[PDB]
Amino acid sequence: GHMELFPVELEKDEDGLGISIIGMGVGADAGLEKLGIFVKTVTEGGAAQRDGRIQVNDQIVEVDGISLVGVTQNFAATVLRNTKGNVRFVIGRE
Repeated sequence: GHMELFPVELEKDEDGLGISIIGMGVGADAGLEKLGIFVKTVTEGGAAQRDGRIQVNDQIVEVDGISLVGVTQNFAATVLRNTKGNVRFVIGRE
């Protein structure tokens, strides 16, 4: 396939996302080996799993324009915490 870097402007609740990430440096094998921040969990539905474009098996490339390409789970969890209702998840996946 092709790695689609896609923007997802999610319209979440006033709480936020209620999602979780996982920091696991991806041994991409290709040589690039990008950020290993995958989505760990998502809220039971909210508007995220009820949105449909975003998944719990995806990988956070850039949220809110913060470009967390190569960060730890601390950084990433912070980003997905700092978010509000309207979030621009620029996730990229094949």
